Parts: sequence; C-alpha cells; structure tokens
Amino acid sequence: FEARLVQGSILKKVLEALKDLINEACWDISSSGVNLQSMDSSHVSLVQLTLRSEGFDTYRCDRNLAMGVNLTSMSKILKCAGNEDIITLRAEDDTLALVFEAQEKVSDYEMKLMDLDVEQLGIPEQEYSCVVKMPSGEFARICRDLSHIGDAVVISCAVKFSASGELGNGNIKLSQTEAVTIEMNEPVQLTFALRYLNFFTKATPLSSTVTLSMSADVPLVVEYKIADMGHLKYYLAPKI
Amino acid sequence: MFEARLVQGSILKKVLEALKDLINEACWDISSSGVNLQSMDSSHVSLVQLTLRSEGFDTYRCDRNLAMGVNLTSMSKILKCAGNEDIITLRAEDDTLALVFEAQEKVSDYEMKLMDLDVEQLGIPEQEYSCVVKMPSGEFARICRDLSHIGDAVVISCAVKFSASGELGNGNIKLSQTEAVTIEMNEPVQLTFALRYLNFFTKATPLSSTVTLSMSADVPLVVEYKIADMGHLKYYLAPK
Amino acid sequence: MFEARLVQGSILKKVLEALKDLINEACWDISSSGVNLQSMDSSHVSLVQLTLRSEGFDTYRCDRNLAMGVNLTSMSKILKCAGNEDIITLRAEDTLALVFEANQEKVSDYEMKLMDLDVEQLGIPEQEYSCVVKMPSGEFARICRDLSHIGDAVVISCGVKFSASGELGNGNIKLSQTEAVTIEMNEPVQLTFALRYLNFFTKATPLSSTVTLSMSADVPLVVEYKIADMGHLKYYLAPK
Ligand SMILES: O=C(O)CC[C@H](NC(=O)c1cccc2ccccc12)C(=O)Nc1ccccc1Oc1ccccc1
Ligand SMILES: O=C(O)CC[C@H](NC(=O)c1cccc2ccccc12)C(=O)Nc1ccccc1Oc1ccccc1
Ligand SMILES: O=C(O)CC[C@H](NC(=O)c1cccc2ccccc12)C(=O)Nc1ccccc1Oc1ccccc1
Ligand SMILES: O=C(O)CC[C@H](NC(=O)c1cccc2ccccc12)C(=O)Nc1ccccc1Oc1ccccc1
Ligand SMILES: O=C(O)CC[C@H](NC(=O)c1cccc2ccccc12)C(=O)Nc1ccccc1Oc1ccccc1
Ligand SMILES: O=C(O)CC[C@H](NC(=O)c1cccc2ccccc12)C(=O)Nc1ccccc1Oc1ccccc1
Ligand SMILES: [Cl-]
Ligand SMILES: [Cl-]
Ligand SMILES: [Cl-]
Ligand SMILES: [Cl-]
Ligand SMILES: [Cl-]
Ligand SMILES: [Cl-]
Repeated sequence: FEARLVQGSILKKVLEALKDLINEACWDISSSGVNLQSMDSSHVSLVQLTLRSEGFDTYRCDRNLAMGVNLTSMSKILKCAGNEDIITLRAEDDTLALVFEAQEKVSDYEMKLMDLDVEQLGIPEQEYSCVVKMPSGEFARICRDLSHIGDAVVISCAVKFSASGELGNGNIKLSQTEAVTIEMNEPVQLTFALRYLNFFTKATPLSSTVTLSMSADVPLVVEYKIADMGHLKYYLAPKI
Repeated sequence: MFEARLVQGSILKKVLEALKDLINEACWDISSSGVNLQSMDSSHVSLVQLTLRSEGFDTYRCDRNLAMGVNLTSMSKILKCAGNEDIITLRAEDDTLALVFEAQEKVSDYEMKLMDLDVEQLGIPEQEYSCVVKMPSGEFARICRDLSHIGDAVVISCAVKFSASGELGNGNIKLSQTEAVTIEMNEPVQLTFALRYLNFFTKATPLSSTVTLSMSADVPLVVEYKIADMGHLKYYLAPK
Repeated sequence: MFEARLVQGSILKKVLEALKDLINEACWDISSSGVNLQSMDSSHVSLVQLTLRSEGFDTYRCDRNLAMGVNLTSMSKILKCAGNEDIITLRAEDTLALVFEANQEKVSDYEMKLMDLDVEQLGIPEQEYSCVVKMPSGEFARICRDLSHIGDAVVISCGVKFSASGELGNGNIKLSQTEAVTIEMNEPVQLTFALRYLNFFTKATPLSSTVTLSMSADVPLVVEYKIADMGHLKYYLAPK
C-alpha cells in the first residue's frame, strides 16, 4: 500500500475533523480507496470517511489493510506538515508511515499502529423528509452561537434552529435562496446534542457547503464533500 | 410596548462588553427619552452610567416606562450571537426582553428572562474638576495596562503624569498638551486610583477614539466615552 | 554613568524576550566597547552569550566599567511596556533606568532594582567545527517545535537530518543544501540534543531571519543569531 496525495492539506483537515470526536478508528485501506468508519465512545454518532483512489495521485494497494490508527497520534504527526506539503502514505503488510515534501525540506514520520478489528456496518442511503444545503460557515456559527444558549438544538423544516436554556432561548430562521437550498417531502422536527454538532463542524475547512438530512426514522446526516475525492458523513441520533 | 431598532448594532455589542467585567446585573431605565442605566460594582467603589438617547436609535417606541432588571452576564452571552454588522432590535412588553439580529436571509430572535432589580437612580449633577484631560482612548488603555504590570495603583497628576510603584520597581508616563491631548487645568491635582477598576473601564475603548478624564480631590474621578450620535458611557471611581 | 540610546528599541524587546525563558538573571558587562552578557541556565547545561557593540547604538556613553546584576524577569516585564517603534534608552548612575520615547507623544520612565550578581566572563575561543549549517531561523524553529511533539531529544547529523523518536513513533527531517540553506561539512557529526533547550534558543528567532548551527563532537553545540549592526546572540548547548 502507498498513496501519494498532492495537496496534503486535505489529509490534515480530515484528521483535524476526526480527532475531537473519536480517538481511534479502523482505517480500511482497499483497492477502491481509503474508507473509514467509527463511532464515538458513547455511540451517539458515527463518522464515515471516504477518500477514493482516483482523487489520489499514484495510489497502489496489494492487500486489504484493517489499520488501527490512533487518531490523536496521527493528528499530532499530521501537524508537522505545512499546508502545501505533498503527503504520501506507505504501509506494508503493523506500523504506518507518512511522508511530507515541498522541494527542499522532506520529512518521514512513522506511526506505530494498533490492533483495532471491528468490522464495518453496511450503511445504505435512507430517505429523508427534509434536506438542507447551506454554507458550512453559516452552519458552524449557528451551532456555536446556540450552544451558548442551551445544550440541545431543535431543527425544523417549513428551516429553523432553536435552543432553550437557563438565560432564555433563541432561534435562527433560514430561508431558501453561497446558496441555501431546502428539499422537503414532509415537515420534520428533531432535537440534537450541540456537543456533537460542534464536533462535526470541525470539518468546515474541507468544504464551503454542508448538507443536513433529517428524518424521524433515521439519524441526522451532516455531510461535507471532500471535493474530487470523497466526503465526511456524520450521523447523529436524536435526544429523547 | 418598548421597541428600539439600532442599525449600528455593534454599539450594543460593545456596550455589553464594556459592562460585563464590572457589573453582573443592572436596572435598565427605559423611557421615551431613551435608555438610561446606572449600576455600581459589587464592592461599591465604582459607578457606571450609560446613556443612549432615543433620537440616536433608528426607531424608538416606549408606550409605558420600564425598569428592566437585566442579568448582564446573560445579555452579554446573547449579544455575542450577533454579527458586527447585524441590525439589532430590542423589544419588550408590559417580564422578559427580546433581541433581534438581522444579518440578509438569516434572522435570529433571542429571548432573555428579566429579574427583579429595581433601584431608583440617583441624580448625578455636573461637578467642577481641578483638572480635565482629553486623550486618545487607546493610549489611555495602553498606559493603564502597562502600569498594572508594575503595581496595583496609579497616581495621576497635572501640571499630566501617570505613576505606578511596586515590588518590581517604579514607572511613570508623561503626556504633554497638544488624536490630540488636552488639559484644562484650573488647579494642580494629584490622586491615586485602583488600576483594577480603570482596566475594567477601558473595556469601553472600542466605543470611541477619545476618552475624557475629570479629576478633583473632592469628587470621584470620571472616565467618559462618548457613544457617537447617541450618548455616553461614564465611569466614576473613588480614589485612595 | 552609563547611557545607551537605541532608536530601534525593539531590538531590546526581542533580546530580552529571547533570554527570559532560559535565564532569570545575568550579569551584564558594560564597558566602552559595549554590552556583553554571559549567563548559564540553572542546570548548567547551556550558556547564552550576548554582544551589543557601542557603535551599534545611536549614542553610547560609558564613564566607568559596570557589572550590572539584572533580574531578567523584571527587565522583560518592563520592556513589554515599550512599543515596538519606541526609542529605548538604558541608563545607570543601585538601579537601572529604562526610557521609552514614542515622535515623543508619550514618554515613559521605568526604574528597576539591581542585584548582587557578578561572575567573571570566560574566554570562549573560536573553536573549529565539523559541520556548520546556516538556514532560515523560522524553519529551524519549526523543525524543533515539530519534533518536540514526537520526542524529547533531536538527533542532528550531517545533506543534514534532524531525528526524533518517541512513544508515538519516529520522525526524520532532511534539508538539502539549496533564504538559503548552506551546509559546510568537514566530517560527518551526529550529536543528540535536548529539544527543551533548543526551543528556548528559538525564542530569539525574531532577531535574525537566519540562524547558524555549528557542531563538533568535542564542543557544545553553537546556535547563533546575528543582531544586524550590533552583534549576536550565541546559545551554547551540551549534547547527551
Ligand atoms: O444595579 C445594581 O447593580 C444592583 C443594585 C446595586 N446596589 C449596590 O451596589 C449597593 C447595595 C447595598 C448598599 C450599597 C451602598 C452603597 C453603594 C451601593 C450599595 C447598585 O448598583 N445600586 C445603585 C445603582 C445606581 C446608583 C446607586 C446605587 O446604589 C445606591 C443607592 C442609594 C444610595 C447610594 C447608593
Ligand atoms: O466603603 C463602602 O462600601 C462605601 C463606598 C462609597 N460610599 C457610597 O457609595 C455611599 C455610601 C452611603 C451613602 C451614599 C449616598 C450617595 C452616594 C454614595 C453613598 C463609594 O465609594 N461610592 C462611590 C464610588 C464611586 C462613584 C460613586 C460613588 O457613590 C455614588 C454612587 C451613586 C451616585 C452618586 C455617588
Ligand atoms: O466634605 C464635604 O462635604 C465635601 C467633600 C466630600 N467628598 C468626598 O467624600 C469624596 C472625595 C473624593 C472622592 C470621592 C469618591 C466617592 C465618594 C466621595 C468622595 C463630600 O462629602 N462629598 C459629597 C458631599 C455630598 C454629596 C456627595 C458627595 O460626594 C460625591 C459627589 C459626587 C459623586 C459621588 C460622591
Ligand atoms: O548569571 C547567572 O545567571 C548566575 C551565575 C551563573 N552561575 C552558574 O550557573 C553556576 C553556579 C554555580 C556552579 C556552577 C558550575 C558549573 C556551571 C555553572 C555554575 C552563571 O551564569 N555563571 C557563568 C556565567 C558565564 C560564564 C561562566 C559561568 O559559570 C562558570 C564560572 C566559572 C567556571 C565555570 C562556569
Ligand atoms: O553540572 C554538570 O554536570 C554540567 C555542567 C557543565 N560543566 C561546566 O560548566 C564546568 C564544570 C567544571 C569546570 C568548568 C570549567 C570551565 C567551564 C565549564 C566548567 C556544562 O555542561 N557546561 C556547559 C554547557 C554548555 C555550554 C557551555 C558549558 O560550559 C562552559 C561554560 C562557560 C564557558 C565555557 C564553557
Ligand atoms: O573528547 C575528548 O576526550 C576531548 C574533548 C573534550 N570535550 C568536552 O569535554 C565536551 C564535549 C562536548 C560538549 C561539552 C560541553 C560542555 C563542556 C565540555 C564538553 C574536552 O576536554 N574539552 C575541553 C577541554 C578543556 C576545556 C574545555 C573543554 O570543553 C569545552 C570546550 C569549549 C567550550 C565549552 C567546553
Ligand atoms: Cl474512541
Ligand atoms: Cl461522494
Ligand atoms: Cl454586580
Ligand atoms: Cl451626551
Ligand atoms: Cl537563572
Ligand atoms: Cl559579530
């Protein structure tokens, strides 16, 4: 296995987008590309990462890795790369290696791996009654702001975000028009932990838009396109 | 119904930031002439007095007169959910206060519970000051911050000199009459102030480029920031 | 009486900012030739040497030779009250006087207590080194910062390579000859150094865009930042 990613900035932001939510994950390296699946230690949320082999320059993959990366350690290592370095990931077939370029400085770190083995669930495309596409910056400020009002945001479509706390309560209305796009089939209303929404927004540097997909029968989806390569999907169950 | 609309709502942002590290609560006197606040810090050595005239709002409504008990900690948290460009509107009926932030298709409505904090305002007349100094606000801020790294107290004197003395050594800053610097000085005067409260005061620096210091051995010092077109923030502090 | 006036007073700001975290005190050697400082950290594993020549000052008056014992923690704290554009004057008849001149709008006078600290400087002669690396200061700071999250110690070797090993894994950074990188290698050396002191040394990075590492196996590591027109800051550090 070896994958050379010009524009390692992506790999950097990916790790930044994961490390606050989960401490380790099985990286499932494959011929189709890098795909990751993991839940936070409370099992309220699931993140799925997809970097497809076409978005990497080079890319090669003899066998199927079930790499157990310590996501803390990987993010630490990944902070030693400048935003412009060319990151490469080589892993033979129990420790992963990483390489940063430029072209005058060049750095080789090598990360001890870990024995994580849980298989991946098969997660298919559900049907959502309300689907919202909006600027990701806007969405991050809404979760940041409301989280100084209360612990939980109520999301509604007819789209409105509401939080209720000790000092009072607030709500932000957003209307269809970066653009804001609402796709309803049915009115929908669910409450979520702002704690985890504020983890999810750490992916904001990966895309200017975000997409929210709500239904009463499935977890919320919060997804960031890693353009020309894949996506970061966050799944979040509601509160009861 | 009271309802005030302020297009330049960052003023409100700045006013709460100028109050919150000094006082936790306050009675906002709402009348048809505008908003008037006066409140003292928990240790009774300083008084701050805010004036926002109705004509200085873009829109003013005040059917009945109000005395709003406000948790300034709560109100400041709310007001940080507003962007610096948001148009802010305050509204209340004849028990809670409503705030509205207008971005142009995002619109936020927060609701704050009031409290029973009613204390009739004192009449504070104009006094006569042995020395009166008009300086750039930022310089006043820098001086107080500098000297507080030297000692706990500042000695101010005119003929203007700011002096501090501590375990480290001593220091003093001389400003000369000429933003401009202006010393109406009908009298030499030298007094001593707690830099802790001055440094609270300078949190109103954003509200104006200039600050006016009025001193006299017979009356509290007055630190005054004009809120252009709308009123002032006046901080009164007792010496020794 | 001693009186050195520096129009680029920011040089004093950066110099003190570069010493404060390594040493808390030092004897300053004031003579007609200028300012000479030689101090060791309390662990006695590193030595810092400061040269500021008289011709590098705007005025330099030395009526009598001095050995000022200075509390470097006090003098840093005072120098933070200087603005980076200020003219800074040090003066000593006991006590040390610092004058900050803003031109001139504000004029600041600070006074510091001296202390009894007088060791005699020692003759460090121009040693001969096996490898001399001149590079961007900022890059050297980044390498040391980066590697210090991997391990406690960096292994430097002469191309030139920085290595560090720890609980996470391992890392190598290689800079080839090419601000420029020039490696003047006389025989390959390989010494291990505590990253904790190298990160102290790099606090001087604002004084020069270029740093110079010099290594032999028989002598301490030398890390030199020139102070344009005045002299240098030499950090010296023993291996393991
Ligand atoms: O607004 C708030 O923060 C809550 C209420 C608060 N009260 C005290 O601080 C306080 C409590 C108990 C004894 C005192 C004795 C001396 C000074 C202050 C106090 C306050 O500010 N009063 C106040 C606000 C504005 C003008 C004057 C104020 O007090 C008065 C009232 C009457 C005559 C002297 C002073
Ligand atoms: O040691 C302690 O706790 C007392 C602290 C002290 N005394 C009083 O406030 C006080 C005690 C008893 C009756 C009053 C009647 C009227 C006014 C004040 C008092 C003090 O510093 N005030 C103060 C400090 C700074 C700016 C103004 C101040 O007063 C005010 C407050 C409001 C409007 C006019 C003046
Ligand atoms: O002895 C005399 O009658 C006159 C001189 C004396 N001044 C002070 O005590 C004094 C000096 C310096 C700073 C302070 C800070 C806080 C409180 C008092 C002082 C006095 O009583 N003032 C006075 C008399 C009657 C009504 C209020 C008074 O104070 C004021 C006036 C304005 C606003 C706050 C308080
Ligand atoms: O200036 C300050 O910060 C305090 C004074 C300080 N002394 C020590 O560190 C220190 C104290 C006690 C035993 C030691 C034993 C070994 C190494 C250091 C010390 C200092 O810098 N000495 C110094 C400054 C410059 C050139 C040499 C220095 O030491 C000497 C002196 C003579 C021969 C070897 C070394
Ligand atoms: O205490 C421990 O075990 C380590 C302390 C150690 N030794 C001495 O300073 C020492 C011990 C006994 C006699 C001396 C005679 C002359 C000079 C030094 C010594 C050390 O590391 N110095 C050092 C580390 C880094 C850069 C320079 C160093 O020395 C200096 C200091 C001043 C000028 C020249 C070189
Ligand atoms: O390897 C052999 O056997 C011969 C060479 C040997 N080197 C060291 O001790 C040594 C190696 C590496 C770092 C240090 C750091 C601090 C102190 C000593 C060392 C030696 O005697 N030097 C020496 C002889 C006489 C006076 C001082 C000496 O050190 C120096 C020399 C220059 C400036 C500081 C100290
Ligand atoms: Cl975990
Ligand atoms: Cl996709
Ligand atoms: Cl209070
Ligand atoms: Cl006014
Ligand atoms: Cl020390
Ligand atoms: Cl030199």
